[PDB]
Amino acid sequence: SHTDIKVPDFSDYRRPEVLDSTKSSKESSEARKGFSYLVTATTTVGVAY
Amino acid sequence: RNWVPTAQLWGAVGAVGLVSAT
Amino acid sequence: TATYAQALQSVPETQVSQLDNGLRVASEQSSQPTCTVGVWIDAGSRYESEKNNGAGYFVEHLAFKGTKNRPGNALEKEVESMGAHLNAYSTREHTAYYIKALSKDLPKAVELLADIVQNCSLEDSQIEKERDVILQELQENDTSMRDVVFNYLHATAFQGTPLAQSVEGPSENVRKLSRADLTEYLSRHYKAPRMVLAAAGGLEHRQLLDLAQKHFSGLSGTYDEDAVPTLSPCRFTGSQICHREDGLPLAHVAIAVEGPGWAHPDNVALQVANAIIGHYDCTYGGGAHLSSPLASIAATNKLCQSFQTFNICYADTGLLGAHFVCDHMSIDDMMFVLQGQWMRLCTSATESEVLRGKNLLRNALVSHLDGTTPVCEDIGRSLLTYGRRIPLAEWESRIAEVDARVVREVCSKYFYDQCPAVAGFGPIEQLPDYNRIRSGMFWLRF
Amino acid sequence: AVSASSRWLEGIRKWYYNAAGFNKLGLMRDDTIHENDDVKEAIRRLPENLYDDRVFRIKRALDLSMRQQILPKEQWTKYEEDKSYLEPYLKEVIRERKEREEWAKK
Amino acid sequence: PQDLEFTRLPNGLVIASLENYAPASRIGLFIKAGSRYENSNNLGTSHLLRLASSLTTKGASSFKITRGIEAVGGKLSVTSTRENMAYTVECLRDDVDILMEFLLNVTTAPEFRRWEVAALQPQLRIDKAVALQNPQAHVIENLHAAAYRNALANSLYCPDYRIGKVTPVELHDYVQNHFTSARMALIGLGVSHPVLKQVAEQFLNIRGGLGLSGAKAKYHGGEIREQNGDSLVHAALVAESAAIGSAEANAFSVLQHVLGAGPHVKRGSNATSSLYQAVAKGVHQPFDVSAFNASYSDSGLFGFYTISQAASAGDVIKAAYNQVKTIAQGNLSNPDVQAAKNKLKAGYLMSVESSEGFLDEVGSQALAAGSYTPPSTVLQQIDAVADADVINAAKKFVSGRKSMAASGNLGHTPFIDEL
Amino acid sequence: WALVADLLTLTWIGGQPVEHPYITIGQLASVLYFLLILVLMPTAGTIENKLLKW
Amino acid sequence: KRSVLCRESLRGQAAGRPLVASVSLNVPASVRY
Amino acid sequence: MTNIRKSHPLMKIVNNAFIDLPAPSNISSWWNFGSLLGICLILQILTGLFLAMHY
Amino acid sequence: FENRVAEKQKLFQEDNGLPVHLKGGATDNILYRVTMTLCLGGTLYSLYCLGWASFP
Ligand code: HEM
Repeated sequence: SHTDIKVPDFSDYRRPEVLDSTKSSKESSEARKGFSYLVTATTTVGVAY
Repeated sequence: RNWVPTAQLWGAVGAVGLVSAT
Repeated sequence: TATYAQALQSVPETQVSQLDNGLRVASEQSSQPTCTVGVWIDAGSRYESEKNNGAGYFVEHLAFKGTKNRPGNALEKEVESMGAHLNAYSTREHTAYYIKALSKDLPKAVELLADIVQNCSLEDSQIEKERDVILQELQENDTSMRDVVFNYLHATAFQGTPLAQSVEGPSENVRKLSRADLTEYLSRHYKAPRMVLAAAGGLEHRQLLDLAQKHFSGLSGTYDEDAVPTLSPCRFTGSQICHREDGLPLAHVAIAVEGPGWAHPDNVALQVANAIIGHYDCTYGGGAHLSSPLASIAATNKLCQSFQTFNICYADTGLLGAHFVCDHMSIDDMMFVLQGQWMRLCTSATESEVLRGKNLLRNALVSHLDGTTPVCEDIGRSLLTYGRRIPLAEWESRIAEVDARVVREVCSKYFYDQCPAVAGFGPIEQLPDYNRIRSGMFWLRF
Repeated sequence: AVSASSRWLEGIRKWYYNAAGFNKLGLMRDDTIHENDDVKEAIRRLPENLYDDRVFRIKRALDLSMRQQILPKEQWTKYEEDKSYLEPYLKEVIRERKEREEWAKK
Repeated sequence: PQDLEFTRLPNGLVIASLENYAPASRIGLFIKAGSRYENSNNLGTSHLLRLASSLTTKGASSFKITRGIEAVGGKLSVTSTRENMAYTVECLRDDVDILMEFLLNVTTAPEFRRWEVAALQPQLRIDKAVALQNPQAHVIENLHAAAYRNALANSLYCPDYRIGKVTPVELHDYVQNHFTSARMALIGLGVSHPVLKQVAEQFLNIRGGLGLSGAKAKYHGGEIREQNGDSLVHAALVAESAAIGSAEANAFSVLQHVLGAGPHVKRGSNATSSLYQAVAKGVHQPFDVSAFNASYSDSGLFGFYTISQAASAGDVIKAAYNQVKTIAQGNLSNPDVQAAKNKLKAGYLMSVESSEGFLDEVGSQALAAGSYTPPSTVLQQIDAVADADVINAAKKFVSGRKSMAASGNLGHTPFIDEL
Repeated sequence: WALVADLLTLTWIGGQPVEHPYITIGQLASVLYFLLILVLMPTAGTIENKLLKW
Repeated sequence: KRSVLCRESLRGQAAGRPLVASVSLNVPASVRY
Repeated sequence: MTNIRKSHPLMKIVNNAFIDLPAPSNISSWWNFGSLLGICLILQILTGLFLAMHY
Repeated sequence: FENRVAEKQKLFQEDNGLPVHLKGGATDNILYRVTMTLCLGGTLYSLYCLGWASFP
């Protein structure tokens, strides 16, 4: 009964790098964290000014 | 352990902070 | 006198052998009374399409209820009167049927097994009788939080993949499932090379090999055209699935970070890591003095009921984490300690701590192998998993290379800055917000 | 080699014991202890008799302190009666913890 | 390579050893204290004793004990039954010595401290609660207290009213009287006998006769019925089996198996099980049933166990009886006894096909007999059972004082006069 | 008590011409204060503990 | 609590030497037959 | 509770550190300096604000 | 402290057909090229200076 569960289509909300139903996210997502953390480091660097 | 290398980059940050900021 | 190492090297090596079709033969000898012969087929749940999602699992209910040679209850009667036991287990990657039996019973043992795999007399009556049963099993599996939650984990860390489906399969695929469909399933996936015929105990390899009824083979390609991976990677997704039911007395939480395939140097070092965190229950006799913090804290502060760390190992995917059951009001505190134990591990492991876990590993990995059934499953599964090696004596070596810095660097790949897979079956009202569990995997403070 | 010296400390000891006023309050040495984490656990380890005793003693004592009254000369704690009843309990608690600490070196 | 090696000392404690090939060694001191050794005033004491294995003792503090075994990855199991109390101890070849010294403190040097024993107390409830989750345990327990009067009628779990009342002199006394030399049997699965003995000799020499608890046996038919709200109902019907390691007993065992329904096939139904067939035919779709067989030193219990739904309780219960009456009327063909036998034989061998199994089997034998009977011999004995013999035994259940225990909605559960 | 009275002594110096008489006094009071706080008391503590057999 | 609705029930007690043997171990814990 | 002024307002509960609090029996006169300490802080302030009303 | 010479022994004994001065990774390679570059350039620069100083 708890097997007819499906997680909903996230394809609209995810992104290029990790949209590949059949391939690895490990060798994709290395950067994806960089780019988000990049944004942080910049803000915190301008604000510092 | 990892504390030296982490204490050494925390070291550096303070230093560069002061130096610059001050 | 004799010393651990020594013993290790002295252990009966496993003989891997092949039939013409790819039937794999393995066996570990001891010249002992009882024997556990088994056929470890490796076409699981992950090959199923949305419809036949529960196909395989359905076959398993029919495996033991008739062969064209051995009709209605001819299989059981046969096994029974021998005193042999017959078990069928199915995984998301591996189906397996085995027999436990007096060593002198190989003759009619191996015949039976073989028979079972190939000929399965399946009438409309048996199909409609199994349906009802399955539908009733499903209902009963909804009665198990731990099973409900671990499925969820998979579905959410595998959202959008074949691998995320229940091995039990979809409710209504059981209803719908065409009788023709079990055939194609079997026919397409039971063809060795997939299969392995393994066994342990008092038998002579020589005779196993020979005994193998060479009746049907792998009807597949001789070239790369086959090489299109049926084992295609399954996209890794860090999401959570939160199913809150305040009606329930406790809370189950399974939190995971994706991991290595079956074979990898990092994959033993992980284990040594979880040796450290450990596993804990209301009834552990050590409680407050147990050497793993989550346990001690738990034991001490009545933090949780039971908690276990796991390493789920698939060819292209892996689920890593722990799982804790805890009152409605303690979900966050146990989350905190756990994640806390992870981070501490990839930055502050101490040689002492990693050396204790190390040794735990050895034991866990020797003691499992006690008994005939055990050995057989290691040999069978070991062959589709890790290929045709039996890393048993190597282990101690590999386990030996373990260093506090090795453990630290390997743990940091997988846990640190990585995005969790969390699912719970509430009282999850107090379950940490996904971003909170996220920031739990890096160290600013806490 | 302590025969004269260490058989005379008892003389300063004795002096000192009655010097510190707690003698007069009806209290004993063990009840004057700084209640810290080890004492605490020892404390908890006390039998009903020992332990309820330490509660009345301190009750009677803080009562006196509140009223600035000393107990009668006849009812005072005599040095010769040094119930070091916490000592036994208190030692172990420490003993346990020293071990624990030590086991945690490496 | 080398077979076991028993040795009774002047004290009367047995000791065995098998230097095996493989990496894992396991000692296990089996002391002869079961639940049957407590009185009205001492009930629940073994239970607590069982749970208090990691407390401080004379040479090792609760902390060292636990942290120590952890250090090396060892396990310390403390298993008990109505008759015995196996204190198991697993670990790596190299670490037996560190481990053994642990087993010895735990067992010969326990120091039950008012404060430590006291914090345990609450554990008893937690343990009782988790084992009372399987109907089997409360029924099976209810059975033993109905069927006995005095000794084996004592249950393995502490009685609700006793829990916090378990006092430290109780624990100390129980150890002192029962955890003694004459009642002990060392057993090693990967240790040197020569070195084992030495140790045994140095640490296991304590005096204490039997029955300072109040030893003795007695059977009394009786019924314990526990009403519930659960759909399903479990009940046990059992008559004085034959005693332990005797022919009659053995016969029972074989008979047991002719009806005995412990599935040998996953998702599979028994064709062999008479009880199941007979029950089945007169019974509904969903139900399950099996032959129960218990054997102790001075008494046994044989009969069956049923799991039916509310309205079906009787039908199944009688059905099962009627069928076992059949065998007692004489109706039992040779072909089925031999199957049975082979079933049994196969089981006993698989029972001992594991270290843990073997170790239990061996110690077990050392407390009963005084030596190790090899498998083969074992196998011979079971074979000697006559096809008649079985019938005859069976004749005894039907014509032996009844004693039943059930749980659930008991509208439809036969009483003694009902069957 | 002495520290307190040393503290009083110091307060006195405060309103004193900074000349020999007061200098020499203050200097020994400033050492007394830090001794009382840093070294004397701490030792006294120990002693008392040892006389009580603690 | 695990639902016991179907044919699956297969619990009844009876072993060779051990009968109703309750384990309490420093790490694991259980109830067998 | 109902109409227990003190814990009704949450604010007024916070003031029950004065009224309901566990205070040792025995207690030299010395401890009154805490309270007086506050007294002085409040007096300086009222005083200050008036002086700084004409300074 | 650590003691992981065992990891490095393995890393350096690995039969990757690499010369010891490169057997250790990517940094070995950048270090190599930097060194080689500075040397050659320097050598070129020195020849220029000599040609320059040869003249009055
Ligand atoms: C405990 C805290 C304070 C202390 C120790 C303190 C102390 C002093 C002292 C010693 C003087 C010098 C008066 C003289 O000798 O002529 C002074 C002056 C003054 N203070 Fe305060 N004061 C405090 C708080 C305040 C506050 C809160 C205010 C304003 C709200 C304030 C406003 C003034 C003003 C305006 C003067 C100047 C006029 C005068 O000499 O009276 N002070 N204060």
